Amino acid sequence: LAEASQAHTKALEDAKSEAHRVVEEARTDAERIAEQLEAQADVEAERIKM
Amino acid sequence: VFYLHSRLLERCAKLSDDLGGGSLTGLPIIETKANDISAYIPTNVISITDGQCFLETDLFNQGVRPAINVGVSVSRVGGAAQIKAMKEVAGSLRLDLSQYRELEAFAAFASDLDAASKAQLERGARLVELLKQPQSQPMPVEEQVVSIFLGTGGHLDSVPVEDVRRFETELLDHMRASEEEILTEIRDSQKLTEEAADKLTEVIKNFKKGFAATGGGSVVP
Amino acid sequence: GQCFLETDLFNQGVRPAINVGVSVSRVGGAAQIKAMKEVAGSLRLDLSQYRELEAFAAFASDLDAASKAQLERGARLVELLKQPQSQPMPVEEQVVSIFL
Amino acid sequence: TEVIKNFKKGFAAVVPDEHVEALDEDKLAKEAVKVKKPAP
Amino acid sequence: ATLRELRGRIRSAGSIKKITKAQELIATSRIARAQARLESARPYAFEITRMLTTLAAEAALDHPLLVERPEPKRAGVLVVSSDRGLCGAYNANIFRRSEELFSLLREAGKQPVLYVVGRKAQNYYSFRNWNITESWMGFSEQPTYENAAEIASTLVDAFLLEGVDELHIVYTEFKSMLSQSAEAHRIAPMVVEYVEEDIGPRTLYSFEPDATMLFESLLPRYLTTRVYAALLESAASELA
Amino acid sequence: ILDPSVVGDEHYRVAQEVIRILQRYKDLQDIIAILGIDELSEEDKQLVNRARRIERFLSQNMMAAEQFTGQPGSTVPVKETIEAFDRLCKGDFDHVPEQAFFLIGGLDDLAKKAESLGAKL
Amino acid sequence: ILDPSVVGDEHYRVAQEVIRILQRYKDLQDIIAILGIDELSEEDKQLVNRARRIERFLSQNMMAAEQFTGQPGSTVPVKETIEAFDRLCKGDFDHVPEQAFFLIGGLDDLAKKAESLGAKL
Amino acid sequence: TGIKAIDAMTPIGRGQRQLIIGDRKTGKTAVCVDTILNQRQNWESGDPKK
Amino acid sequence: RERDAMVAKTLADNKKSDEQFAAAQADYDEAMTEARVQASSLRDNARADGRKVIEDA
Amino acid sequence: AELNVEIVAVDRNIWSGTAKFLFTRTTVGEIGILPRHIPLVAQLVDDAMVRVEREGEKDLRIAVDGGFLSVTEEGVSILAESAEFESEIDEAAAKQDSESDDPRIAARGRARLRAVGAI
Ligand SMILES: Nc1ncnc2c1ncn2[C@@H]1O[C@H](COP(=O)(O)OP(=O)(O)OP(=O)(O)O)[C@@H](O)[C@H]1O
Ligand SMILES: [Mg+2]
Repeated sequence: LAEASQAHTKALEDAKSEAHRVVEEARTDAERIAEQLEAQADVEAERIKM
Repeated sequence: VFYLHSRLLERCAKLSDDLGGGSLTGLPIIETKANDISAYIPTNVISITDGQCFLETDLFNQGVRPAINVGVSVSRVGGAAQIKAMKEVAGSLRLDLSQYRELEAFAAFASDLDAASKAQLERGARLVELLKQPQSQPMPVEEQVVSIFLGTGGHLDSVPVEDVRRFETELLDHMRASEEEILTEIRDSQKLTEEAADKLTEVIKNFKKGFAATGGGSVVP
Repeated sequence: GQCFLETDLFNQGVRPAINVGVSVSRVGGAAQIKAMKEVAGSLRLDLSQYRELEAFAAFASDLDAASKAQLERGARLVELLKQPQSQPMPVEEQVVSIFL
Repeated sequence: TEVIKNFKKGFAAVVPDEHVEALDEDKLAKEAVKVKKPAP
Repeated sequence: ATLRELRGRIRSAGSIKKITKAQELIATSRIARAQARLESARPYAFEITRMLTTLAAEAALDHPLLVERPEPKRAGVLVVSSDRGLCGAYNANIFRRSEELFSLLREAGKQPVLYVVGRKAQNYYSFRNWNITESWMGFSEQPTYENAAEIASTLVDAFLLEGVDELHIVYTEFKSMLSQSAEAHRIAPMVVEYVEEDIGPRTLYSFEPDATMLFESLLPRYLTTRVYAALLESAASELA
Repeated sequence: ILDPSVVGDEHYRVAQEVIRILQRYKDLQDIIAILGIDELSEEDKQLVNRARRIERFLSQNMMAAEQFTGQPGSTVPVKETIEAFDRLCKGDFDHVPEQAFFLIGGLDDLAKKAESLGAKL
Repeated sequence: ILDPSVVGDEHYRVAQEVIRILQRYKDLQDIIAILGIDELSEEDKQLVNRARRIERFLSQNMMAAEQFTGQPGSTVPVKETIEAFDRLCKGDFDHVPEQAFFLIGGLDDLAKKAESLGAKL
Repeated sequence: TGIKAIDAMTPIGRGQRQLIIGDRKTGKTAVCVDTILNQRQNWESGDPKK
Repeated sequence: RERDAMVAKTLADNKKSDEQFAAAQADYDEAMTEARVQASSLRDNARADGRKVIEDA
Repeated sequence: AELNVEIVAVDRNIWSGTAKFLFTRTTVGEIGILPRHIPLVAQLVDDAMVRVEREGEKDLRIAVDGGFLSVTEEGVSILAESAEFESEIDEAAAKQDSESDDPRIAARGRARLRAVGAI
């Protein structure tokens, strides 16, 4: 019982940390996509200008 | 009239290196009526050309777009007009699609099917969802290689068949943003080496653990 | 318009052999009295839908209550429109029949 | 409507043989408790 | 317009051919499974049969289910049919055998009483204006022993009583996978046949509490395991 | 102009789903006519009920056909049509009979005629 | 000209026997594919193995493949072909693995390809 | 052609004649216009061999 | 009585220990699917408002 | 030597092996079968349990429902409308079902309870 009680919170904090890591990677490639998309926006704008 | 069309289509040639090496690739278009490919002008131009892509209305209505009938569509040039990567990832595709088309009568009796039969049925459904494509959105050859690697490599068996399309898109999007080196290797080397296959597989695994299906569940094996 | 008569419907006992599905009159209610225009309002569409429904449910094992009710009403309406040769009916008696 | 309904009350609106002969009684199988004690 | 019509007919016939071939292969798989069930249910039937004959060796054979009732007035026939209808002359053969049995019963002053298992028997008998005492549906393809227990309980309760003098079952016997034969069986009252001696100086059996009570408590279990075996043979025959 | 760039994403999605359902129904019609509907799957029976309700809901009592059915005409905005056929394809009216879909207008007419036949939605 | 009046009686008999076995195998192929080889009978399993062996021995090392493999092309006399397929249909090669029948000549090539695979007779 | 179905199942070479055959409103013009649009990156390379 | 209490405490300990053991992976998958849904709502809000940026430009 | 136990349900061979001792409960009281024993036939009680005791393992415990017992020269043979091992009985539903009013299901519950060690 003692070892299961400690392993519960161990797995809990491990999941917390790894999930924070994954959502951080998501919030990274999110702004990556935002960059790419605004770039495409301005190139389409200049295309229509020409 | 057969002369009228063959005289025109026999000028689409692939010249020698002694003549410059130029080439002219012909894409004629024929409108059949009620899918009567046995009419006169369809017969002529089918006899003249090197291969045929048969587009059908029934397939178009079923959501299969482009509505190409991969069963009767042929190319007499064949793998000689493919890069090694596409030549090897798409060889495991025709037989799978044929097995799916011959098993899709048992789509409602997967309980009574052998394990291999049900596996072929599900892989074929995923592959049919893989060959769909929006209009006015063509893909470069390395992205098609990665998509067909997803399909034939088993990396779509964990994804619900109603999500495959999205998954594919998103994965390519990820690889267009994070790992461009894989696509660059496939584009410059025309082949998918073992190192690139390992890199692509681990990228797929990470993306899968990051992917969110529409049914709610995870797509991890 | 057209009153398309068929040999199949003739042999089945439907006489006149009018194919109610494909027969039509492009004047319609303008060529009827008020009583017949009201009682025979959507008779042709009801009978077309009944023929479609019976063709669909020819081999069903259990239908709903509305489908069964429609099949019974359609069978009665079919039996009601049969008529022997050279036996005309006045317009009031036809009104009474289609009201039945 | 009421004339119709009052006429409706005055309106006057078995197993087939199948001619199948009898089964042979020798064909009617009999479930039997096969006693192994002789007392016929 | 006949050419479009003919192409459409070809397409529809191709669809039908595909569906029926799929159904044939599914039926092959399911007949394998049904034979499995039958040969897995055989041993308990064998053992209860030998225990019943051991009991009857030293029993008072006066049980109502074992005595021929004088002046038979009614007979309860249980006709085992299918629910799905893509079989061949399966139900037709069942009904022919049941009609022959009904004629044999009318030739002995007995009014047949009709219990049915399945929807096709219900159709055939309601179209012929029979009054069906009790029907059972939904388990003609995968019958469980609970269905057999219920059916046999209803039949023996109708026997021991509105009341019948004997019970028959018309069902399909499965054999050799190429011949399935409709059969009429008389399941009650059981015929007592004294076969042999077999054992003379044999170690006598002890019975607890006694032979007669055990026998009269085991007979209905024997009848219901017979009905179970009948349902299993009928399911295998229907799949074939 | 049946293009996601012209009519919007939901209009186009609903139209493509209606077309897919009706095509599957047209493919099953011959089987249903020969072998019976009970031979299909449960998915296919569900789709067949939906397809019959959908093909009846595409019909409408037009203004110029009052001379042929005695019934006045109806008008349905495009957004009401989109949402109604979305609900049909999702299965929100699979309990309403096949009638009450036949020669009506929008969803209010559907409710009226469904309750005229003893049902709700 | 596959006729006893032209090819003879033994040729015709062996050809009809091979064709019968192959047709039965093609009949069983759908049951094997959908439901599995395990469900088959034992006479059916024997016939399937014999038919696979025959169907593979129908192949040959062609003279047109010599440019790619270097192995000279085979020219099997018709008598040797009749004898080889008679012995196949009898069963004299029901134990030899399948890969020993691909692209070989007559019977001596078969025996040598088998012995080079740890299987004789 | 940039289309997965064609590029994978019915490949087209440089000198081949491929017939796009179909009834109507099945996507033949769409296939050919996509084949044309896919050559934009080949054009941006400046290589007369590509 | 306290020996009975000891064996009852043993059974309850093992029981709710297995319970908490399973709940560990339960909350683990719960946290991860929460993270997945959060991550997919992210970057898709980004796709949407980026499409809006292109349509307004 | 040992005896041979063969417990066959109505539709499936439940268990079959060799055993050193076989405890059960007839409608005339408890009983224990040993390698040799007079031939006997006896109806097990409504909620019978059957404790088989093997030489090199633990005592298997089987809740039997609808059973009969037949001991012969070869070995024991138990019939059963339904048999459920000790390793598979859910104490929750088994206990909750015991106090039902339906006789058959209550007997099943009491058997499931005896097999797992309680009651
Ligand atoms: N891959 C696709 N995905 C979705 N829709 C498509 C696709 N390809 C074509 N379409 C749709 O099909 C419609 C008609 O297709 P298209 O005009 O290309 O066919 P076509 O062969 O030119 O027929 P026709 O020459 O008779 O007009 C277009 O409105 C287009 O939106
Ligand atoms: Mg066009």
